Amino acid sequence: AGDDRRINLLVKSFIKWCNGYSQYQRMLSTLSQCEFSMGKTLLVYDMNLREMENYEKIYKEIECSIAGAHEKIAEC
Amino acid sequence: RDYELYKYTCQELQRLMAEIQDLKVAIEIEERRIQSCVHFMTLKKLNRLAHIRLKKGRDQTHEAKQKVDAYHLQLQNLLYEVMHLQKEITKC
Amino acid sequence: LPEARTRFTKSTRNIKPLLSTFSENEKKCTLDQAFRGILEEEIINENVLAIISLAIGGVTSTPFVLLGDVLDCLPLDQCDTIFTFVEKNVATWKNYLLRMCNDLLRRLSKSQNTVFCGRIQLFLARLFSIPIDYNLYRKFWSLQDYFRNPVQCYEKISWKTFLKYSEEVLAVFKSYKLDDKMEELVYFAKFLTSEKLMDLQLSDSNFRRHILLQYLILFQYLKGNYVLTDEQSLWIEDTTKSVYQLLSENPPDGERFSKMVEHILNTEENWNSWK
Repeated sequence: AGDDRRINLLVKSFIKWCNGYSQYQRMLSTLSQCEFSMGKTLLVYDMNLREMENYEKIYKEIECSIAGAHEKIAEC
Repeated sequence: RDYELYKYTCQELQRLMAEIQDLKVAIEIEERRIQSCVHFMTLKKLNRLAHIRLKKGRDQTHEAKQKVDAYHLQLQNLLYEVMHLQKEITKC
Repeated sequence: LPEARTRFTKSTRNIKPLLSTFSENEKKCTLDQAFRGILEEEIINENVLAIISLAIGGVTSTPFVLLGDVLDCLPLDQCDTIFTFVEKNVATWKNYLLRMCNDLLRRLSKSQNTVFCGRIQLFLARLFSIPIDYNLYRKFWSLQDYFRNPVQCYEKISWKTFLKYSEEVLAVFKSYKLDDKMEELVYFAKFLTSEKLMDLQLSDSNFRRHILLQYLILFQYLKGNYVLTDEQSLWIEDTTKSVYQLLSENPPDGERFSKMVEHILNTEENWNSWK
């Protein structure tokens, strides 16, 4: 929820400058930080999808190991 | 496409703050303030959508992780049974 | 102002040219945003991430945040490689380390990553059909639930059920009599609470050692409101003298193991006297 507080600080700095070049630099810096956070969120989403694919890959391997283990039980 | 619209609204807000910095008239300042406020509202809506999508993906990973843990627990039970039967036949 | 950040990213793209063309708070902020952009571009594309982190450590709260971002962007194995890199590059280094470790411990699975959970906790410590007897099953794992909560052994009814169940289980342990050179001819971490097995565990000696040690740890804890009946204390002493005899009856080296248990429990009393 820190992006909402960053947006509130950006809106406060915009209202303060609207009523001064250092505040312009601060607005550009907060804009770039919000861009970096929005770029981060999609990478987190893609990482979650890759972990889902990895879990669904491991599940069938555990199925195959159980299928071998039953045969080992019968032979023993 | 959501990230492209995000960066496009950021370019809009950069153009508006460059307009204010070059202008530094009340009607132009009010128009720039209204368009910038529309930009801030779009950015907040996009942030809400991003956090909702991230929480959905996190829960969707967590359920599959729980199921993999349970199925691995059954595999551990069966491997303990195999190991005990093998130790018993090497005893016998 | 974007000319400055493009100048810094051209300075990065290796360490000497970056340190030369990097040449004050806003300059360091643009440097940090440049490292954020470069690490984002390299996450979009492992080892190069470690190269950039070494460069940031050569320059220098920015590497904490950047390691947090890279650990939040990579799935499983690359986080393990980065955690090996963190264990190698300590350099005595706060709150962001705790946040990274807490998010890792929340993200893991504890079935295939128990070793990695142990490594994270070491890092945090370094910083700071077949016929089945169902009755024995139910009584045994109810005793296990009593072991997991030692506070419950102070009421009347719960203590009476503990007396009955523990005496029945120790009767089974006395009456089975394993008497085992079989061991002369993957690690199971938790107990396997399965109805179907229940007899391959009673034929083992390690399982009996775990249960008798768990009894001894509970009895050493109860010796340290919260009053005890003298009859309960006599029962504790009788069962303690029986459990030491049962540990002496384990076939691999019961007497040496019992002496080890005695000395370790005495030192546990000495340790509990401090705290």
